[PDB]
Amino acid sequence: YYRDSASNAASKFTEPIKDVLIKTAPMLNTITAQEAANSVVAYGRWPEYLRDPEVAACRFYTLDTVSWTKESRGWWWKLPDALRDMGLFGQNMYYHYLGRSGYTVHVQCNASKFHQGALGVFAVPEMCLAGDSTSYQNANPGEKGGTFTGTRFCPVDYLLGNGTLLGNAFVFPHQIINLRTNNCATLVLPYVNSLSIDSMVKHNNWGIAILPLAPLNFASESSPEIPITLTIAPMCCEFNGLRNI
Amino acid sequence: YYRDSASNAASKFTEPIKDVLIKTAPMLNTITAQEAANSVVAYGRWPEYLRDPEVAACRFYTLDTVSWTKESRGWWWKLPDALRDMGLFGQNMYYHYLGRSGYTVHVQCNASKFHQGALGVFAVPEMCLAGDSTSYQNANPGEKGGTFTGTRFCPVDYLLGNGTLLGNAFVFPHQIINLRTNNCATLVLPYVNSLSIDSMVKHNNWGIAILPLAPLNFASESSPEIPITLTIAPMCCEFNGLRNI
Amino acid sequence: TITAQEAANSVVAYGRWPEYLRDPEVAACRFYTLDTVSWTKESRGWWWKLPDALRDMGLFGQNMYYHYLG
Amino acid sequence: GLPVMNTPGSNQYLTADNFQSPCALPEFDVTPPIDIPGEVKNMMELAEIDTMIPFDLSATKKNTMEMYRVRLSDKPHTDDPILCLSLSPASDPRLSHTMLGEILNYYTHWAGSLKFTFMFCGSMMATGKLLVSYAPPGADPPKKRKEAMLGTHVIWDIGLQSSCTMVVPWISNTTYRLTIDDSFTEGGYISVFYQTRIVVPLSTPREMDILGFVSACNDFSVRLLRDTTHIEQ
Amino acid sequence: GLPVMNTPGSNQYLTADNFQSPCALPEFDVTPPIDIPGEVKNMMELAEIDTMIPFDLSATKKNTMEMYRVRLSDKPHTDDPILCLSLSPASDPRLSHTMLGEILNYYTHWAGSLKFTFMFCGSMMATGKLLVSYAPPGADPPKKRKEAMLGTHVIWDIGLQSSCTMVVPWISNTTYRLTIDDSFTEGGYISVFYQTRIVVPLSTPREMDILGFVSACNDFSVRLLRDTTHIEQ
Amino acid sequence: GLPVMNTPGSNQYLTADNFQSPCALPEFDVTPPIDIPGEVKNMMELAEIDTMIPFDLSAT
Amino acid sequence: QHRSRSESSIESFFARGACVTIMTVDNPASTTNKDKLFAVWKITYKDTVQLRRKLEFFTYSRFDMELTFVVTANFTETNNGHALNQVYQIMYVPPGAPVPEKWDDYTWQTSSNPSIFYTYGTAPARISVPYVGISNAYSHFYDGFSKVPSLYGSLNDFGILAVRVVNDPNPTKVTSKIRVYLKPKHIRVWCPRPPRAVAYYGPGVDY
Amino acid sequence: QHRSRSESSIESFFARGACVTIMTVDNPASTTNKDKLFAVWKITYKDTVQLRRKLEFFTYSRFDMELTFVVTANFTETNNGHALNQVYQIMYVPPGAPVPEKWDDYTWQTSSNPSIFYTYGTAPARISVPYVGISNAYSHFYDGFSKVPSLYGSLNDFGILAVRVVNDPNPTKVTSKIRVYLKPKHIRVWCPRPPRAVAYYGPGVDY
Repeated sequence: YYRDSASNAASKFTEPIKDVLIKTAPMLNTITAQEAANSVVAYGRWPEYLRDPEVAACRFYTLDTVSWTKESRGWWWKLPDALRDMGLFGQNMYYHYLGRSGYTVHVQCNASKFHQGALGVFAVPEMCLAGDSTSYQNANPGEKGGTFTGTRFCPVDYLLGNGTLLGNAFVFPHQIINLRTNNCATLVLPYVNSLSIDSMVKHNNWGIAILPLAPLNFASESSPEIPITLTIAPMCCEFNGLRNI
Repeated sequence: YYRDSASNAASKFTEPIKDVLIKTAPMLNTITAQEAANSVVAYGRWPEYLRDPEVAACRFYTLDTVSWTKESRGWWWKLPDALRDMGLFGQNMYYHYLGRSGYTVHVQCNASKFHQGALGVFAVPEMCLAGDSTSYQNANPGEKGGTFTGTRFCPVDYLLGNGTLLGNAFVFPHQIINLRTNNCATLVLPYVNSLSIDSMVKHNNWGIAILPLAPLNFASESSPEIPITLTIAPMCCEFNGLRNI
Repeated sequence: TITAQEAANSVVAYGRWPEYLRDPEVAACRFYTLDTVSWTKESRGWWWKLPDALRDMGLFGQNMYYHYLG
Repeated sequence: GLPVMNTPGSNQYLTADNFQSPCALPEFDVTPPIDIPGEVKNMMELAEIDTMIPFDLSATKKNTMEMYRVRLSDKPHTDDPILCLSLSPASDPRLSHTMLGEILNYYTHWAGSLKFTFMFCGSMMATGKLLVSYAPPGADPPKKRKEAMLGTHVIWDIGLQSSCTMVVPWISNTTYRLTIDDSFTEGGYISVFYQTRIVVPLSTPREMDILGFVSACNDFSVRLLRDTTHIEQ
Repeated sequence: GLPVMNTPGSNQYLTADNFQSPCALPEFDVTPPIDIPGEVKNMMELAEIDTMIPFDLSATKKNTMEMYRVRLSDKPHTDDPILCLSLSPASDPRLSHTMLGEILNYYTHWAGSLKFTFMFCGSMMATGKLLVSYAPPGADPPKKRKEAMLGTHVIWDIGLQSSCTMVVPWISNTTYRLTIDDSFTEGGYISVFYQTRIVVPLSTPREMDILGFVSACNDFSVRLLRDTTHIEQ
Repeated sequence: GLPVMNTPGSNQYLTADNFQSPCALPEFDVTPPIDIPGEVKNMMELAEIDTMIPFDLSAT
Repeated sequence: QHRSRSESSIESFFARGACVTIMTVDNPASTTNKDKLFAVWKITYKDTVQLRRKLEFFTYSRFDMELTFVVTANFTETNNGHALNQVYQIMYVPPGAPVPEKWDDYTWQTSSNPSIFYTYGTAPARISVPYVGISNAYSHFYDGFSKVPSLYGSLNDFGILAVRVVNDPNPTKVTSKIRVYLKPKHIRVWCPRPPRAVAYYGPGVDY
Repeated sequence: QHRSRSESSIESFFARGACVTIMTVDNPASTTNKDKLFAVWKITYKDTVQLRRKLEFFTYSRFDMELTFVVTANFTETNNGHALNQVYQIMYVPPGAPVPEKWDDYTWQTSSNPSIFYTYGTAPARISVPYVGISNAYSHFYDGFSKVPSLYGSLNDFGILAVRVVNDPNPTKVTSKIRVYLKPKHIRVWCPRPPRAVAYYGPGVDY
């Protein structure tokens, strides 16, 4: 009746493994090898260029390690904010109007056979946090990251900082590091945003949260606190609107 | 106009004999022979397995006989309740969550040529009875059965215990035993229920009623009371949800 | 399926495999895990009798007690 | 848009109309039906079921087990019928409470044949003969066995047959007849007479019973549905 | 023009109707959609996501991190289960706050299988055995390890497997079951028992933790949408 | 005649609707159009015309 | 054969619309502040003699419902003050949902309950409900108990109908009555039984 | 498989009409010359608990709107003087345009704003608005700021609804209420999130 169509009478979600869909792309080689085939590809989508690109930024950026003690509650970082001062990727970030990229995050924990515990790594898209009241200073802590807390700006661990229970948090892309089975995790995050490209300096695409599901314990006289290391590699980057300097 | 279809502008009843439809199934052999071909198949349906099974329970279970005197008013039993203590069929009944089966009921009366009278056997589906006021103790008398009464829990004979006249009772699957013509009756009851399978311990599929249409009389000095015997054989049984013990 | 890949390092007594009586329950085919026993620094040994040890284990015991031969 | 004109009979509710209506619970999946055994597709299939005729609605033997039996005793008879039954399926008190009567009580016009069956529940050693006679419409009932013998009748031999069947055909000027009518006083009768006495060999009891059943044949029909049930006080 | 008649049900607003309506902003071009990665096309796709079961809703360990852990200590046991969980996905306080519970809370009828997973977060040098048993509907929960051994169970060996999976099938007389019901007190149970003690090699801590996750299989379904959320005071 | 049901949104005037209407002067012949030179078919064709930018809106 | 059996069919024997209930509501005066009345009625056939007695011929049944509403109103006092046109909300609560308990309440807000808004003086309102049940057929007679050593004969659940007047109080009290006409559709029945006599019937199979 | 997943679909889960607002207007007495009231309401889903909570399961969304209006009226005093039929103007102001500030004003003249003229006592008025937005989808959660060293979590703009009574004042004051029923259509969602509890919710992601 009417030509305008406003009224006409009317496996890929559960953190797919790399080998399932894309196995011909072990180009990651060289911070780890043979663990790239047990990685999770978020939403079963591989980062890709904008269809109908720097080389230095392809490298890995190993942030500082953090100490998992018998008291820690959790840690979190923001992407791309966490890489706002890492060499040429940060340079490009600050001297362009628009930019886009995916990420590859590798988390590692150095532990002996006499340590026990479990960690969960979650990749929240548009991770709007909240404390217990925000400013630009709180939502962007930099590579230093921030720390959750139990019962400054420190969200609540069991609510994930946004009012939703921690147990349900497994809807987000996630992985589990159980010290007695494996001690490495890998997430391949594609570009997620309502716009096809956006200003990096104002908008954080992703947030990364690490929470201890089972506390740390160890045999007597061992190391009382173990280190956790993050390694982030941008993928398929591209920027437009280059300014001077 | 509308896709949802809630609004689109819009011989087998009279107790068929076995030979009519299914004659190639005289597998009943061995409590009686040559009377299996004059049996009635309720609603013209043969019991069958659940399409897209015990062996011991296949046997016949001969309940106690009951005495038809010159004063009796009637007797009734419930299926499967009547077989709640008969060996392995009862064992399976009590140690499963769900179960289904049909039945074959054989009624016999031992009488001489100088006795006269007539009995009617009726197979009521969902035989909800009522007295003259029920509890679980009344509706389930066991293999002992219950007795109707004329003008405890004892329904009214001429109303069949449910308020409907006895004469109309012939709508139900039925048979007539006239002592001067024959003294045996056989009913093949299929499984009737709104659900495809149900808990046997709580729900009685069938009820069997025996009522004297014409009282008993005999020549002087004969036996003043004759015996009536029931023999029940489950058919195409099957149970699910096996518990321990 | 109580163990796998250890079935190939088992011993067959007298090199004879159990067999039916030539010229059969299904429930009794299951495994029956008796209670565990504690090996301390003082124990001397333990012993059981077959089929007596299974005289109260479900349907195998039922069949044992309600038949003349087995 | 499209020119239209509203005819008489619009914005009215007729309780006998057949129009599509809007569904209230769309996007809902219904429990599929299963193959339950005994399916009834027409209410005439229920009228073709034989049911016992209450022969004694007398207050003495009313609403009990004695009202379905007809007793044959040893006392001498007076050439009067054992039982005489009118053929008003919905206007005879002894025939309106059967299944046929209760299906006819929901309609106004009926038409078809009937079938009666009588069953003898006496001893195996008894012998005798009975005369079952049918008097057509417009004829008053017979009163002596000779009168009934000259009509349409069958001799039922108690001794070699236990049940006797009699089919009453369909006779009427019109294609249909009213279930409830007055002044008709016709439709015929079915009567049972003592053609012969009943003989027994020994101390065998000399009192027998007979039962009756009524049914509709495969050419019966009803129409003009009428319901009058009400519990008002 | 054309004669027409107005049926009942005209000039009424039914909040569940599906009719074409006039557009308010014609001649307007909408921003085309882009290929955003994670697209959800059915709400059952969200029920198939494993989420941790809060095992300790006790006021002490309520709304914290301790309520998701089950502790295995070194103290002697009394042959009672480590944990026993009912199978009411929308009627058990410890199972209604999961993603499955919150999707079931928006409907009335549910039907399908479930799957539970248990994860052991102890040392790599520990060894032992646990017994995971499933009690079907209509059977009260087992209370001793021998009773559970005679049912349907699996022996999970802590020492060569870190996670144990158990699939609960679909059993019911009806094709669907009510999410919220009372007096049912059935659906079965899942219990965990100490088949064997836990052995450690050295000063290794003797206190372990285990976590649990619940999910719905690919044959789950719901129907008869019902919403009762209200902030009224 | 034909059964019909009246949906919501009837006997209302929406100022953005596109419905056929009854002509008031039928059987009337209109003056045919002629081929005047400069025909505009879209308002963007007018935005593609260079126009001078006022650089000094100072009150002076 | 020039006689047909098409008037004794199940559809012909059952599919006929009859009044099942009369629900009273009112809009009170704006001076006196007494609560505005609203009507609630659970769908059940055990109050109409004719439909029930025609259903007890059988034991298992299936059918959809077609509901029509006939609304009438009247002033309840001799006052010159008048009222404007009135709109009625007629809410259908499916089987298993909460029932309203006050005239203003979240139950007249839930997106789950479908409602009809009917303006006085127009064609009667109509809807159709499908076969809503957890078993494969309704059961008029049920030889069973809920709990074994509990109710003897299951009861069928069809829904609930609630009705109120959307308009806020006028200065004149006006009372309204809605008559509900039900029509079974696409009906099937199984396993015939003898019919009962007219003895006021009963709540169960009791007599 | 005789069971379908077609009732948990996104369209089935969301596309249901629910009342979002009640807007009050009135036509005052011609004796007292107080200003005629008019109603203004900005389209937003952050006042209906149910719709919002069902939307927060996800982060990005797209859908069209279907709006229906149910109008009721009443006299507000016991006077024998009466009124004629009333016509209501219901103006939709798209996102980005000025909002009316007085009952008589050029905003109820602009050819840009589409209006509906609805005569009391007829079928409810209805319209459909398409997906109006500058991005390729609505965003319920936005981790960003407008200005960098500013609001933390973008807000969605849908339009405005204004309502008045075209009729000039009668000698009788009559008050009217319009209930707006909204129905999302052709909806798509992305990137599921855990749901929040019923803690009155909140204005943002704050708790």
